[PDB]
Amino acid sequence: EQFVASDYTLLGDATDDPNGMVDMPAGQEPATTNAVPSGVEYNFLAATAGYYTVSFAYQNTANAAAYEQLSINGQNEPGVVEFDQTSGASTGTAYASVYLKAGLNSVELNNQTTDETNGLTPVPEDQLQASPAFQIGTSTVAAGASPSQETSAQSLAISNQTDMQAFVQGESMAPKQQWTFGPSLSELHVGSNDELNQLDFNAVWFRNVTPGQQAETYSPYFKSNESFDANGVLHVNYGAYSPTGQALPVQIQATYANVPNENLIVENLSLTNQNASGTQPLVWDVMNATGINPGEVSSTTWDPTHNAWIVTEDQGSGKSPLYLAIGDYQVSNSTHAAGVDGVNVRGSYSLSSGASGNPSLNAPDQGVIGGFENNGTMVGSSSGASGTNLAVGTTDSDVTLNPGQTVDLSYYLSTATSLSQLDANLDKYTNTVGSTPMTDATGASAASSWTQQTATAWDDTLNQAYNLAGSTETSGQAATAASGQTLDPTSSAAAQSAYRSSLINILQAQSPEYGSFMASTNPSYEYKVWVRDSAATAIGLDDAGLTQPADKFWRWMASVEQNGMNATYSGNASGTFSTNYGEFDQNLPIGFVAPENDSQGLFLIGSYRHYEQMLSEGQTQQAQSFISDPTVRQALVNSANWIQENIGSNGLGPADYSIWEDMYGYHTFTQVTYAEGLNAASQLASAMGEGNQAQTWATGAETIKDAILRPTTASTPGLWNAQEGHFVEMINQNGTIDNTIDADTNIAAVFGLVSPTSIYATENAQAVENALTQDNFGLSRYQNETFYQSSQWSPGGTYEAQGISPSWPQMTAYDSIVSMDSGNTTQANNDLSWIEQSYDNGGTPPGESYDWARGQPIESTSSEPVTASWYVQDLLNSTGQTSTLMPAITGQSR
Amino acid sequence: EQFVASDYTLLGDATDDPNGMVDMPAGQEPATTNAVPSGVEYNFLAATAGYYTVSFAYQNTANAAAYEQLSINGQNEPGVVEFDQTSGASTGTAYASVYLKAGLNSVELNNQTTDETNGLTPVPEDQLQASPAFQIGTSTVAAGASPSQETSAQSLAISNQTDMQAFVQGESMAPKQQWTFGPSLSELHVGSNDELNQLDFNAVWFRNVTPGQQAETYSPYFKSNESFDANGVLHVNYGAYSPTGQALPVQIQATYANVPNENLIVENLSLTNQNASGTQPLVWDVMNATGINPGEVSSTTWDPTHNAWIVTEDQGSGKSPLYLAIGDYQVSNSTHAAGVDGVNVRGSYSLSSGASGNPSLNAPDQGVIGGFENNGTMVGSSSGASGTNLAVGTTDSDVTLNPGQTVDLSYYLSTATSLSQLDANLDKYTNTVGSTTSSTPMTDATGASAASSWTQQTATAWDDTLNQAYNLAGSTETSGQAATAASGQTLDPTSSAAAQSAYRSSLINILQAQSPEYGSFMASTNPSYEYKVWVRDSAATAIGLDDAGLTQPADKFWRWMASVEQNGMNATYSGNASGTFSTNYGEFDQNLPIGFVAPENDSQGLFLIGSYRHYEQMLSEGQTQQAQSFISDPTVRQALVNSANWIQENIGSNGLGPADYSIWEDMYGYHTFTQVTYAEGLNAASQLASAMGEGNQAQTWATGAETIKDAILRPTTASTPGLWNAQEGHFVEMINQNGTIDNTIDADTNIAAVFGLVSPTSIYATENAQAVENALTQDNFGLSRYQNETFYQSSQWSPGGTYEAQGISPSWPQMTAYDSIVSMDSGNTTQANNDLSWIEQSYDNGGTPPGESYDWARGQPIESTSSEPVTASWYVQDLLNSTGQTSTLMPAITGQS
Ligand SMILES: C[C@H]1O[C@H](O[C@H]2[C@H](O)[C@@H](O)[C@@H](O[C@H]3[C@H](O)[C@@H](O)[C@@H](O)O[C@@H]3CO)O[C@@H]2CO)[C@H](O)[C@@H](O)[C@@H]1N[C@H]1C=C(CO)[C@@H](O)[C@H](O)[C@H]1O
Ligand SMILES: C[C@H]1O[C@H](O[C@H]2[C@H](O)[C@@H](O)[C@@H](O[C@H]3[C@H](O)[C@@H](O)[C@@H](O)O[C@@H]3CO)O[C@@H]2CO)[C@H](O)[C@@H](O)[C@@H]1N[C@H]1C=C(CO)[C@@H](O)[C@H](O)[C@H]1O
Repeated sequence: EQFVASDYTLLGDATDDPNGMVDMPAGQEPATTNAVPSGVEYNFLAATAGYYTVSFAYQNTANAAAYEQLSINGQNEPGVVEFDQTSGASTGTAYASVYLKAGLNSVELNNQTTDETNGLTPVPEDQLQASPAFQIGTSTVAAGASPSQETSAQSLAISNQTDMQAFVQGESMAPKQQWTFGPSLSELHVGSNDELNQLDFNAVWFRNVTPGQQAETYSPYFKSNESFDANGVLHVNYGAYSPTGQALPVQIQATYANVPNENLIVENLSLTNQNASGTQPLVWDVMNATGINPGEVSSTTWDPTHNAWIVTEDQGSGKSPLYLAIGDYQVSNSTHAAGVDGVNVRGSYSLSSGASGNPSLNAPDQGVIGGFENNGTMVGSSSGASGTNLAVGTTDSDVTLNPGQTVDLSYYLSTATSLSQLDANLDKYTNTVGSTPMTDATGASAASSWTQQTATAWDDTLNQAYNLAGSTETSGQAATAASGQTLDPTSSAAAQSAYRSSLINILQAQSPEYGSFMASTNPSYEYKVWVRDSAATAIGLDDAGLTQPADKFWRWMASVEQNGMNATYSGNASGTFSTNYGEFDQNLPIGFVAPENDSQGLFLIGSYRHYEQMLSEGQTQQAQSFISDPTVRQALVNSANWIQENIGSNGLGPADYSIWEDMYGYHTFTQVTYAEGLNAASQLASAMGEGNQAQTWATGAETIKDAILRPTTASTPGLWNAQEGHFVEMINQNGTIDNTIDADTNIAAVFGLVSPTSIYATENAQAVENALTQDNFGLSRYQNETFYQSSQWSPGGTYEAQGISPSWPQMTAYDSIVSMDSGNTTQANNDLSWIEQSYDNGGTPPGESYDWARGQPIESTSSEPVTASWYVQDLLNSTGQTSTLMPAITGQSR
Repeated sequence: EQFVASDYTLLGDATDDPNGMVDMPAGQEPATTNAVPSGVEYNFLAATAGYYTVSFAYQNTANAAAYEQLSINGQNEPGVVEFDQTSGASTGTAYASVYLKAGLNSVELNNQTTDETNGLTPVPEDQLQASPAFQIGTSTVAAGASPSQETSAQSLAISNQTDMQAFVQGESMAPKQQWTFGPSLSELHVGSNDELNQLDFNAVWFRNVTPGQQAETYSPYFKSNESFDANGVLHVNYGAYSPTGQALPVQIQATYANVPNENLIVENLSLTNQNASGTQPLVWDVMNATGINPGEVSSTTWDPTHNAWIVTEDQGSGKSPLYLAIGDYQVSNSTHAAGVDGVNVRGSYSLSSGASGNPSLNAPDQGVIGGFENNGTMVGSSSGASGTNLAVGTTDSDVTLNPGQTVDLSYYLSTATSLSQLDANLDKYTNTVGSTTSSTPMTDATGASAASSWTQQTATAWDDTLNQAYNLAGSTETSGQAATAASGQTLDPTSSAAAQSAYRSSLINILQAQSPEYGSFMASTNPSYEYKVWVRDSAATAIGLDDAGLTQPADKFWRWMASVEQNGMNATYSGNASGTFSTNYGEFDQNLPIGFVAPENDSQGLFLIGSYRHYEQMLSEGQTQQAQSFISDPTVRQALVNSANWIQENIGSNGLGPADYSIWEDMYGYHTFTQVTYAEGLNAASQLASAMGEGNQAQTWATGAETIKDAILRPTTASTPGLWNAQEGHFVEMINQNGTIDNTIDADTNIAAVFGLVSPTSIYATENAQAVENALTQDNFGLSRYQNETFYQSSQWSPGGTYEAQGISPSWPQMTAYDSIVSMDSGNTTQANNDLSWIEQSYDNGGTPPGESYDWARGQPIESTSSEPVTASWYVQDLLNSTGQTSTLMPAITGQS
């Protein structure tokens, strides 16, 4: 439904504008005598309760963001709606996802931004007070949740599925990041030497040289968002120039295309003059500049044929050098320079200083970048250069930007282990896909063709995945009901976007060499592999029918299992895993919290489900290949024997730190993975040539199950509080009960260790919903828990989440799964809508957490593949395309 | 269910105490690195969703209140739980009413007091940071809502039902009150000269003179609560001495008994040493001191027979003086002094200064009070004194207070128009009830018994009055009228203890706020609203009394309202023509119109509706002579007919009556609320037509009622707009002066369904009810008047000062009551009962009906207009409607008969 300006009730100093829009006044409503909110209100009739997206068309030509409080039914929504500076004469759209009641809902936008959680404002108070006067037009209310507008992922990886990962990062990746620089392509990891970051940065500078205007270089100090399209191409949308607070009158968009089964990254910059029709055309110079890893002694010569710098970069002791081409698809207006930066790009401007002034005006006229920042002329050699701190650049000059007419400028990166291979690459990548000196025409077409090939290649990969039942997806595998299930199609556009975004994001975060997943695409978690996260990630890919990349992961996990050579206790014996591994090595264990004994079970569960999934898709050769692989078979058997042998006299396996990694004891979560691990082992027994062990493992699975379900008040305590109707966190080392309600205890019902309709499942689910809910359907891990809030361990800095016990989409996912399975589809669908609005700008799966105080996903660990997986498991479970359930544990082998 | 200390999960620096209780740490959780909440948590299984009372046994031996954030299911409840200083070795109980979900609920108390609404903390930040270390014991979760613990009424009236009203007031009656002094009996209005406040104050000073301790006078600068018991006796419970922040080791309680059909006010002070058994007994001196109205030239002589100061107080030009006796029921150890205060009792200590020090230590050794404050010896004459600024006092000395042994000290007030009548009064009131006239000297024995007997007679007399009211169906009330269903209805009994307390408290509070001379109700018992009579409030109040079967005090009101109707002799427009009422009248005059917001045209209709319901109620109770007397009284009959003719004649071209300011008094236009009163007014007139000797007018008025009803229900999009938004499914606030629609959703539009102008099951009723619930709900079942409304918050008009309510659009129990009535009538009893529970926790400390508003940000009723009889009435209408003992519905408007 559409609400035009004339449908609004005006409040306070909100006035009608002669131009038909509404004038919103500057500033925050003070707590003074007769103070009233200024803004707009209207009423919307909701046919059914649930999530709707509320949008406002607006203009903001000031050099600061405006903030308004969204209020539904007189209740201030978490956080404030941000109205960012709009380019030239363009109209922006601000939007929020809100839970509406059935029937009439009041929708109000006002300057009452004065509420606090935990003594904090959702954005700094000084920015709420500096909120400038701006204009709003039409409001829209549409059915369905939308991703967070205000919070974007600020670090994402692009993979070629073979040997090359690049990271594209905004100017700030976490609140606590003191340095500012971006957006940029800042990391490059290639198979030949995967640990090494080949680059310092590859980034784009813009210079206005419009006749009659003050010439000025805009360096990479922009607010930005970034997200994948449906076809695996990464989009970066530029906002305000942070140092001046200006929306430049040109809209800047960049796409990065890492071409699968090639060695090419295409960068496409779209420049659109957003000034009114008939205004003086703008003229811009654009520099694409690359700093090589400063420590690596490197040399470069110009290649005039391919219009590229050819770099030889040393790789350290005893390793062959890497050869890189950094090219410019524009020829006629292109100049080139090699030498030094001439500036510290990460020491020129800090976001903390606000609109402190364009740092380009302070740059000395030295180096490739200093020169361009200073007067638009790169300083250095047009032939070549050599040393540490090597920099190269290409400038495209006198680019005419007419009102409303998009101009594309493209650049490229290729790597090879030999100059001869790089030259062959360059002949390929400076021409169209099918297809000597490159022209403006052949360059433009090459960039287009290879960008399109990226899209085609990712489409062919994602066509191995199931179509979402009821969606407009047709090119994938036929939507099929899983065992036990009935198809339950969804027409939800939000579900289709999130499903697609989730799959592409999981695959782009997978090591192309090794098959291990980055737990987070943000360096806050050091790109480390958590074996739990990756296992749970692969379970999701299998559910989605993506058995190939899943298979690559399961075989990797088998290969890195600890064989017990250096065993000192059960936690690192045969059949166990390191909590962490490196993302850029075949097998580099990294010391972290230990023991975590959930990985054994999840390995068995996921491998079992992977085997069965391949059989379900008729991939019988691939299934037989997997289960008969000596490494997989031995790894699975060792893990099974570990759980079986380490069952104690109380029927529980060893104490651990488990999923939250924060307390030692007999955790319900890990105990469930033990029981279901042995269940999985029993199921696989015959196929692993271990038929005689099937009954032992089935008995083991029942023994641990019976221990979990045993009352806490029994003579030998179990993990079930019968008095309160919920699982406990854990039994402590000394036999006392940690009675804390933990949303992760829904894992019992998720795997079907208890039936989802059992008293155990329904009572536990109700306890968790009752005690751990924030923002309607956000579930906390447990109460009085400060990770992302006060905790020093908070990866993005303290109070990134302001509300204690932040909401975790993974926990909301468990609730949705258990709710769906027990016939409560209302709760299941509300949960899915909630997870969809926990996603970041442009539909990127978020990190671990969501600040229920601010209505914002956490930036610092966006994006987290395991979160994407749990959404996919949740959604496909709700359409009956998967069942998260394992076979019932009975103590009988099949 | 009970949760002992050992059932708690301890958080942060909360520790087990060797003594079996839990040590809660000092201070507020800061916003610093690794900061964690300190406190306790446990889980409670609720069989059914709804309101429960959560209690904590505790001790606080510091000289500051402790505050904790109550958190249910990880959601901070509105405001903070206050843990006040505990006397000696006593154990206190802190409690909150909370909505629980079906199944498991987490109950947590912690120091995370850092949340803000509208940039404000629910108590001053410095007090949250100063929250001292204290100990908690057992927690209790009990089914049902309880009144607000933290907020008390701070001004209540006691009536003798004939000719005397006294006001008993705490040290502060509103946040904006800059002066501090109380508790006291501060106002006294007698029938002979009702406008005049006879007193400055009558108050009690306490002096510790315990051997071996530093002697010190505690003046009336105490935190206190006050509420009526079931029998119309007013209780004042003393808290901390504000100037030192100390809970004195003696628990002080005062009862005030204004004896009906007499001229006596008894003050009973209960002193209970709360120190441990076997500790040194304490010794106290107690002064009861009275300042006369300072402006009135007065004289006093001592009466040693009755042990009282006899005051002659001038009344102004052309009026005979009033005679007062201020007496001491203690004769042994009594001294007496007359003269001047010697101090400004309202300029000695301010609450704003915090624990600034005992102001008694700064008092000069001058005057009755200065002297007692200074060294325990009143300064003045033991014979008499004369002038302006007259003060008198009696001190009772060497009162021994043993651990746990309550000692009663009693004082008295009597007034008369002649010294001869005062002497007769004094013989009566210094002896036990039904004593033969004795003018012999009062002794310690006769005094103690007199105080007791006259206090008991107050209880008996109010019991006889309230026994004319219906027993609440399903309650333990038996001494009242038999619980009866209203015609066509079935009894729906309630075993709710909360309902019984609130019902009883509501009735006694309404009657204690009625003018004994005139029958008009004070809109508020708090001077913020100048004790003015709002004719709407009083009409709606009387409707509630009639529902409760209290037809006598209702009848006294309806006859008064008839008598003060404007006859139109000086009419300048429709708003003050024949059949209209002044928005305000004086509470201390027969007929003193007071200029306020005008016109308000809702009073005409409410007069007709309430008079109709009053007539029918008397018939229902077999009071046929009283019914016939009422409807045939020339004043009542003419007043009703004039109001009916006013509504009929003033129906405009759109079928709506004249524009007005209506119930909220804040906007001019064609308000749905007032239009409903027009339509139902004519309905009432039609019903009464034959009994008023106006049978020929019955059909005209019935047609009028239908005409206005049809206009209300006419769509806003019709060529001539009505008040029904068909697109959005709700009534609009009003049509504006210029014919535009004010589309604002207003909870008062539920009045249509309350009176049955639309059936409660109609699409109109259910859609409007849903719109109001959806848009105007705070704190689960609190309903705002309308959105973006700053009365009690930012508004300069806020009677208790700005931001008394921190949350914009405060919750109004009257609006929650309408929702409960409409919900019950449409079969949604869950919503109806949740609403009743919500109103019950909107009541003030000790079960006093609140004022108009409740701050949904702080979980506290507003102090500044506590208590408001109309709020009490709407709860009574709501409750009796839910038990089927009344129906708020009028006969269906059809246009027939
Ligand atoms: C990522 C992780 O962050 C937090 O973990 C911290 C631990 O709780 C601390 O106790 C501390 O562990 C250190 C030991 O104290 C020290 O003695 C030594 O053994 O080194 C340990 C590692 O530093 O420091 C940890 C932070 O580094 C937080 O408590 C925990 O919940 C977080 N875990 C989540 C993250 C991921 C990765 O995506 C998931 O795999 C988990 O399931 C999440 O729970
Ligand atoms: C008690 C009443 O207080 C508030 O009313 C204020 C009005 O909103 C203002 O308009 C202003 O009225 C003045 C006029 O502006 C002026 O032209 C002249 O007519 O004098 C008027 C007298 O001051 O000031 C008013 C306060 O003085 C508030 O808006 C309103 O809602 C309040 N009414 C409630 C109080 C009672 C008393 O129990 C009930 O009868 C009503 O139902 C409540 O609505």
